[PDB]
Amino acid sequence: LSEQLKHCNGILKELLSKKHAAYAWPFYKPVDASALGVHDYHDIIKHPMDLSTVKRKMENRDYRDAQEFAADVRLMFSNCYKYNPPDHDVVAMARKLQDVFEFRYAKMP
Ligand SMILES: CCNC(=O)[C@H](C)[C@@H]1N=C(c2ccc(Cl)cc2)c2ccc(OC)cc2-n2c(C)nnc21
Ligand SMILES: C[C@H](O)COC[C@H](C)O
Ligand SMILES: [Cl-]
Repeated sequence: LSEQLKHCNGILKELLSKKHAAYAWPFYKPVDASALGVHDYHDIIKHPMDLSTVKRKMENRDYRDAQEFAADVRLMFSNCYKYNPPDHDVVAMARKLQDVFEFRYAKMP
């Protein structure tokens, strides 16, 4: 990994850590639309994303730079904001996790 990608990996590890689990947990694995009963999810969300997918991509060296990584993390949040009403509990969780993400991403070397 490049130096900037190492910082990205550090952020990813933090997003997945116990420190943030109270609001990060919905983002750990791909949304299971059937399990959640949200039978319109894949009509609304054309490009699903979640932290396990970002992690696999990082491990496989799929991201060529920090910008590509950030676009995926942001896509994950955006999907949450697109599908759910803005007053929803899961949206509040997304906003909190995104605050953690954006502030640390801003500290990129
Ligand atoms: C109909 C209610 N809305 C949903 O079920 C969402 C599709 C779902 N809500 C939730 C959700 C709803 C309420 C609370 Cl307090 C936390 C998460 C959700 C739950 C589990 C999960 O993976 C295991 C992913 C979730 N998620 C993400 C991420 N983005 N949207 C959701
Ligand atoms: C809550 C907004 O959707 C994302 O805000 C990011 C800011 C760094 O908290
Ligand atoms: Cl972006």
